[PDB]
Amino acid sequence: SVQNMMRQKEQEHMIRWVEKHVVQSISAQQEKETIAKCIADLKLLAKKAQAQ
Amino acid sequence: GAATGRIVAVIGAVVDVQFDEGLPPILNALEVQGRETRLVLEVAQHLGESTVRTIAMDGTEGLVRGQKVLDSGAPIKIPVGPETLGRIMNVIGEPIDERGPIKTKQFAAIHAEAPEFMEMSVEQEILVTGIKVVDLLAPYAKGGKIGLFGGAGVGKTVLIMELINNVAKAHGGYSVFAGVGERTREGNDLYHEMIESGVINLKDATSKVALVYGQMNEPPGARARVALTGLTVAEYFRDQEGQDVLLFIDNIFRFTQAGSEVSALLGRIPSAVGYQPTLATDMGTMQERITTTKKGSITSVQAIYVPADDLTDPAPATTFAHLDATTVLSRAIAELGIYPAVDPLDSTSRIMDPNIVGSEHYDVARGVQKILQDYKSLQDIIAILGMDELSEEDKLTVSRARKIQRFLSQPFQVAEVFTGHLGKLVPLKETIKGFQQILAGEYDHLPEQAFYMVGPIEEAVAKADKLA
Amino acid sequence: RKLALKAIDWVAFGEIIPRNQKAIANSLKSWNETLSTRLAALPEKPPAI
Amino acid sequence: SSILEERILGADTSVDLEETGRVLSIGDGIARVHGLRNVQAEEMVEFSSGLKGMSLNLEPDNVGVVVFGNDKLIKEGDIVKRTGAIVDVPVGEELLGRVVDALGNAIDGKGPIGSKTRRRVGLKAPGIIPRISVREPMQTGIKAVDSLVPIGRGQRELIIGDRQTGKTSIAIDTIINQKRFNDGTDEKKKLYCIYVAIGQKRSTVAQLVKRLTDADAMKYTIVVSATASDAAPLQYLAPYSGCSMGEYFRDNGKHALIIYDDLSKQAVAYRQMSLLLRRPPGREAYPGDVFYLHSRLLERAAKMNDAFGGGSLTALPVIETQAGDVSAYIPTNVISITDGQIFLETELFYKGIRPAINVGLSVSRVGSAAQTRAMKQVAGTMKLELAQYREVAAFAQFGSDLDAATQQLLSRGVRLTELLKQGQYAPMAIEEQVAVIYAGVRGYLDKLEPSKITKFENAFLSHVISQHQALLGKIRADGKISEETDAKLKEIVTNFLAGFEA
Amino acid sequence: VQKLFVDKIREYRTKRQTSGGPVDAGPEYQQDLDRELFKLKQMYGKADMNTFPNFTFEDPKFEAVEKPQS
Ligand SMILES: Nc1ncnc2c1ncn2[C@@H]1O[C@H](COP(=O)(O)OP(=O)(O)OP(=O)(O)O)[C@@H](O)[C@H]1O
Ligand SMILES: Nc1ncnc2c1ncn2[C@@H]1O[C@H](COP(=O)(O)OP(=O)(O)O)[C@@H](O)[C@H]1O
Ligand SMILES: [Mg+2]
Ligand SMILES: [Mg+2]
Repeated sequence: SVQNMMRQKEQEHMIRWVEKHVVQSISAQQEKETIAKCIADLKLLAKKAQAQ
Repeated sequence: GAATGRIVAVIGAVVDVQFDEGLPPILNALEVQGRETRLVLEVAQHLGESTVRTIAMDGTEGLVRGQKVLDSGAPIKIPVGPETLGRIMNVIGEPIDERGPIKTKQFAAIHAEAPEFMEMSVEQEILVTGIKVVDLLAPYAKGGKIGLFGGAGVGKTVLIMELINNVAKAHGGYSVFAGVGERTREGNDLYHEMIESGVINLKDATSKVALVYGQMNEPPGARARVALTGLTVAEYFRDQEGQDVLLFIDNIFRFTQAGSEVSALLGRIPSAVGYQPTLATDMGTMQERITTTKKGSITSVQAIYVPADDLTDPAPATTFAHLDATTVLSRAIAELGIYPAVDPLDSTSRIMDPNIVGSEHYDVARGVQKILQDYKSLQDIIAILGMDELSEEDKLTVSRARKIQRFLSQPFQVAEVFTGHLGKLVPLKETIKGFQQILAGEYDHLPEQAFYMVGPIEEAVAKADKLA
Repeated sequence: RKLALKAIDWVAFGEIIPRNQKAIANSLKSWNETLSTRLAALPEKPPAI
Repeated sequence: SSILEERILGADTSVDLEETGRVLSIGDGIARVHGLRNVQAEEMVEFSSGLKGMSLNLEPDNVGVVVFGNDKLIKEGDIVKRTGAIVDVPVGEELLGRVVDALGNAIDGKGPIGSKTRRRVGLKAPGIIPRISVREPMQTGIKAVDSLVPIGRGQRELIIGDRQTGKTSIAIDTIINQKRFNDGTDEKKKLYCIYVAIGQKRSTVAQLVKRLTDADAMKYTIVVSATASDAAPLQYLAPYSGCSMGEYFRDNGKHALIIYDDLSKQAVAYRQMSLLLRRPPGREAYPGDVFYLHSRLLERAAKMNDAFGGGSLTALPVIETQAGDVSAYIPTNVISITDGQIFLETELFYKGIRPAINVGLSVSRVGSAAQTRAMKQVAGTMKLELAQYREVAAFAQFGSDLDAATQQLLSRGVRLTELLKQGQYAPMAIEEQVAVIYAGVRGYLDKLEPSKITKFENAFLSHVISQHQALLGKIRADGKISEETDAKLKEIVTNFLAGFEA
Repeated sequence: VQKLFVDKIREYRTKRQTSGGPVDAGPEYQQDLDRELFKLKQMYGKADMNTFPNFTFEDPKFEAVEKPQS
């Protein structure tokens, strides 16, 4: 009952560390966003093609 | 300055306000600019095309249309911490004791969710109080909700001034009191009776109780939210400090009476006898946070009002599913003089059980309800015909169940100033022993005026010794 | 499973007839009833480790 | 840790065009949505934050939507999406031994339930051809129920009464008592159970899973739970979801049982949810179709014929009434859907009859009288000997003396009344019931005292399970109490009565 | 969003570089894991690591019955 409770307190902290650190890492990028837009065009170009 | 708004319509305590960009999410706070005091508006609805409808915490007189309104960014937050003890607050958490500000390191929002399923604690015990009607027939627990149902003028707060005088003295952890919609001179005599008796310490940090107050002079957007304020100062002392806190609420009906006074003006069709359509979802969101959990333990005692002496009214009769113990008081009992006027037939528990309360106690419990029911089931015949047309066995559940009714009335400690009689505390083991000597039939020669308003059973034979 | 049987001895065993010693047998069978099934759930073996 | 990383590589980030309706208002749970052209009625719509909802009203301008959750993350101007499915819950035997919420997500924390098939909450009751009559018994282990008011398998029986009289305990001794069939060998004597908790606080439902796990009762039940903190469209959806896990069993062969605790809290979740949609109130502000609300529920409790599977689905709806008045609006609408009732009172509970069953009024369409063969012998005569008692035993004031005439019959009732009392969470068997009922009606107790029969019972019952195990196995196997089996029991009661009190 | 698929694994590997439990506990994780470690022992009991059961039981003393007879 001590082995399980110290796993639970450790588990929630491990999740929030990966989660709160990715907020600044996605915010800082400025060159890959232009890469991200052309694939977002190509996904929409792929998206309307399967409809009609 | 996230957003700026202008008052558009004002009906009583439901101010309408139009924004232009940046609509506030529901249950934010809005700050009305251009007043002498603080006026905080809390968003309730979203009426379409950039317009919200709010409920105000203080008075709305003197507002004009176009008057600016500013957006906070967060709900009503209050300062919480260990410096809150010995201080009185209001609905928005400002010191109304005129002793200066409350300086804590953290702040707690008024609105938070409920605990999950897997954070509940099932362990039950018995909290012995010192009252015969509650120890014998309907024992309280250590970590469970308690209700005290009663009309107007029966004793729901003299009974709650005893469970402070007997439990909050011998408690080791902290304590929290809340006043929701009851009168203000009674909220003054709890300050000048906890300063005198060492519970409030004005000079250093050795105080035990916190206080939170919204009384029966406020607008009904304040009485509907003062009960979620004392409920938040009694959660920091549970989850983040880890104590064993009491919580006394009087009165919790006015959370609901003053919620059907602002529900007509929000645009809602009414349900039965006049109440709001959402009577029993807002109650199950306030009561689902007052719990014992795996991180602490709150021992609730709530006083509940029944309107016009009716227990089938929708506001009392939906509180019953949220309790553990129950102490239904009565009016016609208290016309006889039996005080505390507890109904022995209507009061329950979940720990009255032969394995928990002990198999000797459980048989004096169920065996004294059996003799009490059989006195009720002959009141048709005794009232019309007479006592003198009964058998000889049923003149011995009548004379033994009038010695038992009188031996449930106890003089309280808080009631010495009324009648001039010493308040008596009995222990648990001297009530079980003292009712087995009325059920077996050892005192069948003593009169019934000797079992009345005495403490332990040896005073009954002493009062019988006096009259001769 | 170390356990003993007995004979049917309930009828006249309270009729021991001492010098007015009715409580000697009326307490004797009273110990006999509770001790029987309770020591049966002791006598055989302990459960798995 | 390897568990978090393997959960994130299995995630599918699929993207497609939705169908989308801007929000125009949000207050008290109702979200009038502009847009949403091709939406169905009763379709499940999904808000942006992760919430879920069901579009009830269709209208030319707006579309009324109620929320399964909380309405404070939703702001005017949001986005409502289209799933494309009328509202459905998972189903199977894989939910067995869990506590789940009203849409099939686990609130116990043992993990994701692995379920494969999904079944609607709005399906239809079967008609006239695929049923059959009620052949089998359903044993509760209560002795006032099994002898006097029996309940077949496939019969809707209503437990009605006040608050704090025994309505939950009656339906939890029934959950416990089927432990003996579920570890047995035949697949047609089992009874898989289901409990639906509506409007109950979590410090009662997390405490009932404790009482159902020391006795190992939880290995064959499911608990669908919609607490009092939930959204009012989640207390409305709960019995239609719990009843649809019952019909995995019944539509595949087995036998199920379902308790609605209670159904006076599935009505005030319909009164509130459908007043804020601007629907005009009826009586006591209830809607027009509260009778249609309960009736389309309580008719799925079928008993199929043997060319479909032969499975059954009992139902035990609980109803709380105010001040013991049975002529209210929601009581009388559900008395006249169920085959029989069990009237629990308060003056029975307090005088001492516990379980407090009014055996005078607890009528039952007997279910083709599938009591059982041996209980018919001893409780056939018991039913008449108790009925003879109740006509004549209500004076409390005596003046004349007729011991040869009346006082013999009323001495047979108090020996059979105090026999009928029981404890709590210790339910008997049927052949342990035939033995103790044999000794009451055959005159073998009129020389006791009535204050000693509850003491006489446990000393008798411990003697027969210990010393007479091969006796009771011929009642359970052969069904009937045979004439040579009548012979062997004639000594055992009298041999024990010769040495009971000594 | 496989560009987000790589970016939550790569900042999970940074969490796998650990020395003493929490990375940013400070006074937070040290107080909470010590408050919870008491509560699994407070209402539970005082128990050491390996101590066996040490006790002793005494049975009922068999008294005799005096009986002048015949
Ligand atoms: N067989 C029994 N004999 C004696 N007492 C019982 C028995 N069954 C239950 N009780 C007691 O009666 C009380 C009420 O039982 P129960 O909680 O089932 O009532 P209820 O009407 O379901 O309560 P609620 O009104 O909260 O739903 C409990 O304290 C329980 O211990
Ligand atoms: N234990 C008691 N002994 C004597 N009188 C009592 C007792 N309890 C209540 N009373 C009387 O009943 C009244 C109850 O009013 P109070 O308890 O103050 O508020 P409420 O109207 O909410 O009950 C008291 O003023 C007192 O006169
Ligand atoms: Mg008062
Ligand atoms: Mg119940």
